[PDB]
Amino acid sequence: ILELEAERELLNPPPSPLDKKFEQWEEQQAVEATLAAMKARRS
Amino acid sequence: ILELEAERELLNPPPSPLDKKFEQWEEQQAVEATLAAMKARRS
Amino acid sequence: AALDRGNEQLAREALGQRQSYQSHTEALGKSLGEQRALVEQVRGQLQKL
Amino acid sequence: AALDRGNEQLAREALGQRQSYQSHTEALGKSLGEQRALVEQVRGQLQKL
Amino acid sequence: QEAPEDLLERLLGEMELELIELRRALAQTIATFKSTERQRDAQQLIAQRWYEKAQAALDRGNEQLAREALGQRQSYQSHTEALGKSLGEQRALVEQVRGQLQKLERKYLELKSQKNLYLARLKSAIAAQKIEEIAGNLDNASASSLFERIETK
Amino acid sequence: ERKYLELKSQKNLYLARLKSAIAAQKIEEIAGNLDNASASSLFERIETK
Repeated sequence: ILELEAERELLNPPPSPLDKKFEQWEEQQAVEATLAAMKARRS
Repeated sequence: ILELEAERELLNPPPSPLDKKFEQWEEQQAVEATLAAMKARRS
Repeated sequence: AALDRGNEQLAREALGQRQSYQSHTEALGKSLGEQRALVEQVRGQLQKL
Repeated sequence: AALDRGNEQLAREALGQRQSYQSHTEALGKSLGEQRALVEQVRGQLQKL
Repeated sequence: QEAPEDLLERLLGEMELELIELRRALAQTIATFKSTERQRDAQQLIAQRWYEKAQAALDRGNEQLAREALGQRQSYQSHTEALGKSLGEQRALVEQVRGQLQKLERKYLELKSQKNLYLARLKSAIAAQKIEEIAGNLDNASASSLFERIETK
Repeated sequence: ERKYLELKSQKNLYLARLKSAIAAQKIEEIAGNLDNASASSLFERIETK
């Protein structure tokens, strides 16, 4: 199983820890920015 | 029986505990809001 | 008839029962509204036709 | 419906759920926009043709 | 060699058969997962029946009998702990494998969506060239034989 | 006897993983056929055509 599991890991390289950090970073901005209007729209 | 019961659970995923919380939360609002008029209409 | 004379408890369950029908009511209402544009469109096709 | 009455916490998760759909929405939107120039081009080919 | 356009339909079909195979395989995992849960519950009930018996023993000062009762419960308790840890471990597995599948199905239909779009272009291009070469037969450079040759005749 | 059923319990769990893994690889290699590096022949070759 580990043999096959590793085989794919080669063919589909995992996303770098970098873009993981940025996607998490950027995503938190959209929710806060998007939520910012609502918390001000109907405060 | 458990084999078949689980088979459906895959094909029709259960509603998340999230929407369960919100539907219960929102539903309590309609009954109270709807009942609010009656308790004030014919107090 | 329920909360009159101060029997509010019974009224609570009554409206809760209504809510199940209310949910089914809303879905049909939106479904009914959607179909109207369709039948008007198809008849208009035929009348031009 | 969430952050009304000060229940901001629930709203946070709700928008987070929307973001997954939002990402899929953006990809389709750009894909939809791209295809329009193609169909206009190919029809224009045929009309001249 | 076969036309790769035909392979496009057949290749997706093969992947469809496997998706249901994974589908049935996952259920087998869940079915066993539930069964292990029940066995833990039954044994602790036996231990509880021994504890509820111990909820009858040392009363009135018959402590000796209670001692043996809990000792009996300990054998079930040891088996209970192993299943509990085993049950906890499996939960992350089933969540992981389902998450794999859920991400997986989306990737399928997305590929299927692009399948027809590129087939349309190929039909367009083949439907595009096969005429203009015939229009090329009526070339203005006299390479034509249908049109200029008859005029010279 | 306890040792027997315990072994039998683990039997199916590891068989499930093997079916998962084999059911896991045989698709992504087909997804690999649509690789973005032009190693594909089904998708990029037709476009170049």
